[PDB]
Amino acid sequence: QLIPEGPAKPGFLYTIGLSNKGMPGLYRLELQVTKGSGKLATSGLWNSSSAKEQVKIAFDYFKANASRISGGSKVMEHDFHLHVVELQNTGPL
Amino acid sequence: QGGGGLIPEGPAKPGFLYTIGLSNKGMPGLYRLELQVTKGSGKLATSGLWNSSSAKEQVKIAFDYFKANASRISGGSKVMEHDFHLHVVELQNTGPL
Repeated sequence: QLIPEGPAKPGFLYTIGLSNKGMPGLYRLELQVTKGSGKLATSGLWNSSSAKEQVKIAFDYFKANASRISGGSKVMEHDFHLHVVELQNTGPL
Repeated sequence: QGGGGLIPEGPAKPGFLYTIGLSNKGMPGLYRLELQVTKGSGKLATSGLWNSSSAKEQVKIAFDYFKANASRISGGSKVMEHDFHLHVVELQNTGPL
């Protein structure tokens, strides 16, 4: 057992960014959503505090601006687990 | 009909609201905005504006913002498939808003 055709499972995306070494790298982010209390779980972040805090600010904005995007879905009623998988062994994002 | 009873107690029907504005004479006045929504092509129709050109420009600006921000508000309702008519009712007779 990089990006297959067709829509992947929802919550799964690919982002690109310069690594700690400045080289571009492609990472795939996977989100699992269950019924919960708005908890945020993180994994695969290369234990990097910067990415952890970036995701924290993002989820803060998501809670603050949920009604504009979701059209009524409550973020606080679901728990989210987000994981990072590097596709090109370039380095941490 | 009524007369006085400016804002009745209880829930109004959807599309009807009340605002307060500075008319052409500068004295604050109450107005009622009534929106009639039917199946259509997103066309906007106006009535009760005292033929004020600035008021019609305001209506056009508001409907343009509604079209640009339909997704951020309705979350799936299509404005392009429904026509709206806005009627302005002046309940204190201060002047056009």
